[PDB]
Amino acid sequence: GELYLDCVMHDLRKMYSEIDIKVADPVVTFCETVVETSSLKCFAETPNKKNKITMIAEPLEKGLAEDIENEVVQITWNRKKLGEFFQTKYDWDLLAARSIWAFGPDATGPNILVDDTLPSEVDKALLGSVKDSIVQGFQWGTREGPLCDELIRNVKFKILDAVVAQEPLHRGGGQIIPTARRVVYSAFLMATPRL
Amino acid sequence: FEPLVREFNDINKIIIRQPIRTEYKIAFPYLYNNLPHHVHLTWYHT
Repeated sequence: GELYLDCVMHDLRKMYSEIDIKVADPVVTFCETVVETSSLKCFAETPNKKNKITMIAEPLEKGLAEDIENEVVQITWNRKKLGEFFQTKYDWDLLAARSIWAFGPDATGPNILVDDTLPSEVDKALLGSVKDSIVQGFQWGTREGPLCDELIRNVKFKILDAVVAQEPLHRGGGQIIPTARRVVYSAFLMATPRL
Repeated sequence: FEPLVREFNDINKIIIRQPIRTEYKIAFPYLYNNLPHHVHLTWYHT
């Protein structure tokens, strides 16, 4: 607050650094959000056309985001017990209850990541090889910030088609991480950004 | 009284939301001024 920064500027000037310092007017930090389901979804690939990611964005509810901020919806337990908590608190779907991957910008963030492509997610050995790269792009891009490098509050990202080529073994993760970042950008920016 | 002394502050980069009321320079002297020399601290609340 005001008195805190007044005191630290007194401390900075008098105790350690005697240098005159130009100081502008204080501004707050901002965040970002999305309030509606996505439009006609974007799918984007790497520069070498191998692997695509299909992701929509629709907001997880207020209670969902505030309870993930209260660590009670943490995925560190069994997937089944996490799904049971989603069921008993929000009338969540069972098929979407055992498919959630990660959270977001830190260990407990205001985002969530869901997969539901039941005909096409039978390809599990080829999906889980890049699932961790989707997480490594997801967390990093949600702590980056598209518009002015702020944070992203209360947005659900949901993947609806996974097209990844057969045995990449060097291309896959390293190219899908900026690809997951870019499809995060597209699904955030396309239908309803808010501050 | 009489004066005792006698690309950063761009006006396209500063949100003038509330006008800086002048009493802030007394109430919080370091945070709202540059070069506060021979400044005195204030007892502010009982």
